[PDB]
Amino acid sequence: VLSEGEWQLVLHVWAKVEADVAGHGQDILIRLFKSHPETLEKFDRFKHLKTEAEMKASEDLKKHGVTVLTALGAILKKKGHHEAELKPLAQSHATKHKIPIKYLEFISEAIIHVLHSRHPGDFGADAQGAMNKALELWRKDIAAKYKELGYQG
Ligand code: HEM
Repeated sequence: VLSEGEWQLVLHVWAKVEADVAGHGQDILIRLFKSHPETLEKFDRFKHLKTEAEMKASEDLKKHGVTVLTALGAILKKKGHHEAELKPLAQSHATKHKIPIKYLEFISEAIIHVLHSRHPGDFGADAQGAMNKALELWRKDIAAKYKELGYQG
């Protein structure tokens, strides 16, 4: 469980993310694909992008980044009371896209990296710890929902 103060640190940084959702999302997906190239293979619509510049120019990757961050943000804002937000995400990600939890770990590392890179002054050790705990809670709860659907990834 996170403390109220941990939630507040999470939400304080997230408000900085919301000043430029698209740009944060591009930076996070690009970092994910740079750091863990296997993850790009799950995206039929993006795996043809061969260079960082092509990835930045891609309207569809940028749109997808906003979709991703909007969903994550809606989950974080519920401060752990996220069943209704999380269920549909678990359904698609378990049964259609087939995203293992290790891949959710990789995108969590990309989120942390981008947030620190863009907001170091609002993303020191206590705020990083709080964000890591919020993302761990989300991954724990998504894994339980994966198993309820029969997916052991
Ligand atoms: C913070 C973590 C993530 C969030 C909040 C998230 C959110 C979303 C949302 C909202 C969609 C659109 C609706 C749906 O199909 O569920 C989506 C689609 C998708 N996600 Fe994720 N996602 C996350 C992580 C990942 C990761 C790590 C992968 C792959 C390594 C992945 C692969 C996909 C694929 C392949 C689609 C369909 C893309 C398309 O063709 O339109 N997701 N995701």
